[PDB]
Amino acid sequence: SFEKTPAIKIVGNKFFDSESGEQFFIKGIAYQLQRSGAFETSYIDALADPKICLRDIPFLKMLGVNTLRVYAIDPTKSHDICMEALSAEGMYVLLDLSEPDISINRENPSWDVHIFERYKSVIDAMSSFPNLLGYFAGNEVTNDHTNTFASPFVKAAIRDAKEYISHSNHRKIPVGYSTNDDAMTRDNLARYFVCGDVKADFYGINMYEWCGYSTYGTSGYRERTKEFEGYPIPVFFSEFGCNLVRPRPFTEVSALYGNKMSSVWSGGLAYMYFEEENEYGVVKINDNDGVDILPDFKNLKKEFAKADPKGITEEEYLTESVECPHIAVGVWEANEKLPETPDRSKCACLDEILPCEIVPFGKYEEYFSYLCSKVDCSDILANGKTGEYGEFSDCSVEQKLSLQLSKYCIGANDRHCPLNDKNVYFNLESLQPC
Ligand SMILES: OC[C@H]1O[C@@H](O[C@@H]2[C@@H](O)[C@H](O[C@@H]3[C@@H](O)[C@H](n4cc(COCc5ccccc5)nn4)O[C@H](CO)[C@H]3O)O[C@H](CO)[C@H]2O)[C@H](O)[C@@H](O)[C@@H]1O
Ligand SMILES: OC[C@H]1O[C@@H](O[C@@H]2[C@@H](O)[C@H](O[C@@H]3[C@@H](O)[C@H](O)O[C@H](CO)[C@H]3O)O[C@H](CO)[C@H]2O)[C@H](O)[C@@H](O)[C@@H]1O
Repeated sequence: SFEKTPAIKIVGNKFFDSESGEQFFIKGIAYQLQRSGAFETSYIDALADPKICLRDIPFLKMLGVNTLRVYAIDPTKSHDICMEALSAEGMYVLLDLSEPDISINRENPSWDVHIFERYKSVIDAMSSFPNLLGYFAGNEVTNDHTNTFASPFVKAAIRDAKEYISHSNHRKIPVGYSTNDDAMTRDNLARYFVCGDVKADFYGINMYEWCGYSTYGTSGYRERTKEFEGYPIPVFFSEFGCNLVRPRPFTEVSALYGNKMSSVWSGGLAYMYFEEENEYGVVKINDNDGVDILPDFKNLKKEFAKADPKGITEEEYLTESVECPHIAVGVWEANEKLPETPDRSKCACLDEILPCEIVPFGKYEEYFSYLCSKVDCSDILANGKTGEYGEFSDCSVEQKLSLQLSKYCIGANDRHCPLNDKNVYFNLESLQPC
């Protein structure tokens, strides 16, 4: 049963409970365990392990949260036990689609079949749960003025995740984005993710401006609130909780759910539940795997308990595309033109028909540098500044390298692929006459 968590929907720039019609405010906390050859995932999935999640939900109940942010799940595992247990306490989940080893690389951005398959796998694993609030299609991909050209790839991912969900039988769970708070890029990022024909469904900011006993005016919260007034999609703090002054008083919570900010922001999520040698936890898991409550816990609890955001209703709220930021060198370099939807069938054709292949199972930079001096690699390049995306730039890195290696076609016709490496092999399927 999911009776205590009706699905949340979006109308305009606010979240609403689909049954009651009351505005939904996120009162959240991040919930994600870390690890301190390859028979286990690098990330830990607490929502796939009942002994972990059922230990912590009682403490999450005491905190008074209605939402968790989860950064990584293992889509091959079941999550029904933990998601139902969360639902029984009225708790929702915001979930990143990416994971540390399968994300849009801000240093070399691509939007390809490998990353898209990850996103699809998470969507298909988690979309049956009414308490899945929303998906993040990226987290702080562009994070300063040197990598703004990564953002078109994130917008493509938003578009394609939304389209995949639309064409599925699933509930149309919204897909948004989580950004950082770099002064020189933040305004352009916010506009970019609602500009043109593709829009984020909601916008999370990882917000650490309020440290210690600050105020609405002095923290920067007032200027942020004025900046986001009239923003066309729901906006909230996807992280908060500056730890400069400890124990964290969390007095930002009073501002966030007060009358000035509650008309603009849809709440936020504290970072985070677990203490991981970083002074950001509200609990520490001891050597006996038990929960030890830390000094921050009582302050966050008291602040969430006192918070009482005066929202509006769905019916009372109900009673011209925005221009993308212009390009300026060294400032904003995200083209409005987005890469195409990654095509698994076209890229799977390369696995079938190419004479020379390379298995995945340092070498990429060396072999791309080598091969792209011998053949034209334009067809696998993707440029988010200029909006030029090669025909096969949506294929996996190994497919891309295999294409260039095959482009063999020297013309010896002797099944000897022109690259010395154990991962290189001649594909016998290429001989069989998409
Ligand atoms: O796309 C982009 C990239 O994404 C990286 O992967 C990120 C990965 O870096 C990110 O890590 C977050 C991480 O960003 C987040 N976090 C929060 C904090 C608190 O920050 C305090 C702080 C705040 C401001 C200033 C100083 C300090 N520190 N880390 O913590 C959670 C849980 O502990 C981590 O899962 O999680 C995302 C979702 O799983 C991944 O997509 C990739 O590794 C990579 O190649 C790819 O360029
Ligand atoms: O500079 C790049 C960096 O920006 C970070 O966001 C900053 C905030 O960290 C900063 O917060 C200040 C507090 O640290 C300080 O104690 O109080 C003052 C107000 O009295 C705060 O301004 O504020 C600036 C301007 O709003 C933000 O840009 C990002 O979190 C980080 O991702 C980025 O690398």
